[PDB]
Amino acid sequence: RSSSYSGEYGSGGGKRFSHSGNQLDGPITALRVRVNTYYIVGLQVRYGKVWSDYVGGRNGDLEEIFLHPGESVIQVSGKYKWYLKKLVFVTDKGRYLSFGKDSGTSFNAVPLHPNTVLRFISGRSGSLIDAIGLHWDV
Ligand SMILES: C[C@@H](O[C@H]1O[C@H](CO)[C@@H](O)[C@H](O)[C@@H]1O)[C@H](N)C(=O)O
Ligand SMILES: [Cl-]
Ligand SMILES: [Cl-]
Repeated sequence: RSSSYSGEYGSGGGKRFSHSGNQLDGPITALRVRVNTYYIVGLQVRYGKVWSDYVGGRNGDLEEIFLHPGESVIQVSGKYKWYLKKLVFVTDKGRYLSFGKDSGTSFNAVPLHPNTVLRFISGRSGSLIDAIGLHWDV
């Protein structure tokens, strides 16, 4: 078994979402995070050349970061209360892609199995991001 799951980080509000089928389009190539004053509003992840369907609300500013070719996320940390507040994506190229506000319950996600990276994300959303889950695989 190479696959592993980190989470669920957050509360049980909003509605379930999963990017489980999105991993077929390719590896994670870019990240979109909408963030307001306190919370993380929305999430959107680019798998290969295809962007996922947007999950979350509209009340916030969009932040977009493209990843280098062959660069994959190897650690995910962040903070939350009832809703997700912070996200930091650590890549194998030694980059720390930080989004959101530095306040709340901390978490630090690492892959359980050898040589595995972040392949897709899941969680709960509504008008904000209620919870996030990290899925690791080869
Ligand atoms: C307060 C908020 O409610 C929506 O968004 C939250 C956070 O994403 C969810 O927990 C709720 O289930 C709901 O979808 C809106 N401002 C609202 O009043 O609808
Ligand atoms: Cl699960
Ligand atoms: Cl697209």
